[PDB]
Amino acid sequence: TELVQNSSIGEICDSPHQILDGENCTLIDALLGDPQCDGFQNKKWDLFVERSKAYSNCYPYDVPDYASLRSLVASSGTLEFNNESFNWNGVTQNGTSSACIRRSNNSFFSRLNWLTHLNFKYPALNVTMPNNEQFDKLYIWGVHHPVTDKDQIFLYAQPSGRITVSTKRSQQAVIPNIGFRPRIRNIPSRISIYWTIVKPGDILLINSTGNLIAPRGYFKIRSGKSSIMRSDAPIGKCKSECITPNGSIPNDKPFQNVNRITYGACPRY
Amino acid sequence: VQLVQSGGGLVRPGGSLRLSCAASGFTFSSAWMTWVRQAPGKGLEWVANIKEDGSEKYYVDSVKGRFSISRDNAKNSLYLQISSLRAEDTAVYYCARRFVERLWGQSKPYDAVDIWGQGTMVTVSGASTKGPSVFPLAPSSKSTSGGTAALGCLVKDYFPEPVTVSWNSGALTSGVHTFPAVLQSSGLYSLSSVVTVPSSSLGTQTYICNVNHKPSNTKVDKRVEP
Amino acid sequence: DIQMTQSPSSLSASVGDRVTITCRASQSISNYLNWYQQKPGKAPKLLIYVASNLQSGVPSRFSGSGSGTDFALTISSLQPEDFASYYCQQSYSPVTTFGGGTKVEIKRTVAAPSVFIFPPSDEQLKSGTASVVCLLNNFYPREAKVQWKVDNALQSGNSQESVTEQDSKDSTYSLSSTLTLSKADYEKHKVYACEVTHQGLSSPVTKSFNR
Ligand SMILES: *[C@@H]1O[C@H](CO)[C@@H](O[C@@H]2O[C@H](CO)[C@@H](O[C@@H]3O[C@H](CO)[C@@H](O)[C@H](O)[C@@H]3O)[C@H](O)[C@H]2NC(C)=O)[C@H](O)[C@H]1NC(C)=O
Ligand SMILES: *[C@@H]1O[C@H](CO)[C@@H](O[C@@H]2O[C@H](CO)[C@@H](O[C@@H]3O[C@H](CO)[C@@H](O)[C@H](O)[C@@H]3O)[C@H](O)[C@H]2NC(C)=O)[C@H](O)[C@H]1NC(C)=O
Ligand SMILES: *[C@@H]1O[C@H](CO)[C@@H](O)[C@H](O)[C@H]1NC(C)=O
Repeated sequence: TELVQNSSIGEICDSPHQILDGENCTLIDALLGDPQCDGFQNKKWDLFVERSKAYSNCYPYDVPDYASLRSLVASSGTLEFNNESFNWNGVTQNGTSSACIRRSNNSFFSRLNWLTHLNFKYPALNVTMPNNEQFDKLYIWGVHHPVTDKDQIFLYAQPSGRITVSTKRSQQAVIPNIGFRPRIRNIPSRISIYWTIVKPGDILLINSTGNLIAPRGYFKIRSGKSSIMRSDAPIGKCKSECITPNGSIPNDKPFQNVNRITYGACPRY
Repeated sequence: VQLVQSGGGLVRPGGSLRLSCAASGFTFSSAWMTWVRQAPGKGLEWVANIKEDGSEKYYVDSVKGRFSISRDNAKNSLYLQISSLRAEDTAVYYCARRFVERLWGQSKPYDAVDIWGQGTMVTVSGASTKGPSVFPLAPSSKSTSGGTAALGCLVKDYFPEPVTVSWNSGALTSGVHTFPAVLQSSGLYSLSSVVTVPSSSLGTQTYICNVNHKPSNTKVDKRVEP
Repeated sequence: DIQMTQSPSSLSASVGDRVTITCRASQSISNYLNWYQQKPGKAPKLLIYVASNLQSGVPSRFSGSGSGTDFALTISSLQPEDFASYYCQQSYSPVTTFGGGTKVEIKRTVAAPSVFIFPPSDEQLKSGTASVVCLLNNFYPREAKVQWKVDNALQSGNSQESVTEQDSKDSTYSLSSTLTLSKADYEKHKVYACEVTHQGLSSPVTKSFNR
């Protein structure tokens, strides 16, 4: 008696559950398109393991609602991205920066489009996207916060940018905050990443007079079985139904004093 | 853009004093604001935090119940009420704009100073204010080397220092050494400011140091003459 | 709640050396570190944000690193204008404290001093006080001794001296020792000498004066 399976193998088994190791990448960096995370595009997982050594190496960005985005993206278990063609007439696309490097060249997030002025005219943008697919879509966009009024004017030809992302159930409006703020990766400007769920039969509406980090499409979202886990335990070649941040564990004994965080069929401590 | 302070000086221990810090060049009502001090010759020390809305206030443990930070968002000014002054409160209290934000959707946000003021001296002791007696340093013979001469002004017997010495209203600047104040046994301070000029331009070039002592309303313009 | 410890308190390196400053604390802070630089007698300057990110006007030779509890500020090629007291800020919830400073000195070239003596002014001698000033200009190392001699008699307990913070250009130091005597005690003598001892001088130099 008193058998609670008090030991772990120290590693995580890649079977039967399809394990995906983020390594130097977090879920959000691979979600956005950080150059170092380009190998993660359109890839599926049953469990996604974030590492403590992960870091960002693109443009400094914040995600205000970081927890729910990270959870619900991992719940669907897929990074499958479907490019959509928005009608961005009158603006300049494919904005690049020096802090975000692809293949020895300046670039930006792979799934985001950084819109600037076209011949110093940045018109009032009104794009409507229908989503007639039988499934909830996930759109990811952002708001650029220039450091000075000079950059605001040189980037968008508009002193007071405004952004309104709307659906038939929600409406999101963001105002950029220009300010003298320190550098991050040698960049004083910053971006705030936001998301919007578009249910089937509901049209996506986006109004933006400036500072719009435009989306390039959507992700397939669903409250599935897959999940995410923070763990530094290496991924090994073995088979185990139960997985914890401390490693994989046999599910034979009824309880488990290893870790309150488990994935799969586990003995419920 | 920068900040400006005022409200510092000598106060008897146990007395009160009010520091003000006016702001300009940014949105004041949307940034955390701080007070930071350093004793003469010592390191820097945090004192107070105040939130953008003036709701959450944080103090270093040695000043709780004695200091009170405040701010006015309609205007652009900080305040640091300072009561029950102790001798170990003698320091140059700076004014920073330490803001904070999340950098990758983090639980707790990363902070740092936004900029610094210049700081006002807040000395505390049972003492009396008196202005300095500025005396010249004659660049006479044997006080001049073969190639270059040297002169200055002695600023002796004066209390709480912030003291300012300039040469010829700010014309002569290159090659000036304003020495830090030394507290002499009489409880008064004393420093000197020197400058090296060519050993050939002495009988035709006029040299006047401009000493100004704010706490005593004393500004003197003394001619340093060989 | 959470306190730091900087190492070392003060140091000395040469031009072009690689100097590092250690900055440790109690809890595990991870990225929540910032580095500062006080140009002598001035306000602090933002140096590094979040352990490693450099800022505006920060030369390329500076670099910060670390995570958790062990952090390092590194200068890859030390320079004359890097003379400053460096501080490292902790981004805890209240910014409790931030480390006691690290004072760096360029410390090079071993330059010899120049000495000048100054009599008390005529206007001061009427007020009943005499002040004899002696100047040590543009010397290095720090260490130097000023000796006052009244009628060739050693003087102690009646003189005071100050040293300028290190110059950002030629990097030397400057010192001014002042002797103060009452006008009644002053006129009892004639020969007042300033004896200066320093490494760059092969023998102590004495600037003197009469009356
Ligand atoms: C993850 O991020 C790091 C941090 O920038 C990348 O730089 C590489 O970091 C490793 C860490 O030790 C350096 O050493 C390497 O270690 C691995 C593991 O033992 C070893 O197999 C390699 O042969 C190498 O010694 C490495 O010099 C450094 N730079 C590189 C690899 O260009 C790293 O590339 C990122 N990816 C991985 C898989 O670490
Ligand atoms: C902005 O940057 C994106 C980055 O993906 C560009 O999208 C990709 O551009 C390449 C151009 O080499 C496209 O490849 C080829 O495009 C030609 C049309 O000129 C087409 O005939 C070929 O069959 C082939 O597709 C690629 O399709 C396109 N999309 C993806 C997902 O790679 C984009 O072109 C850049 N410019 C603009 C205005 O968006
Ligand atoms: C968005 O843009 C359209 C097109 O100009 C406009 O009719 C509408 O009022 C704007 N705002 C919202 C909330 O739809």
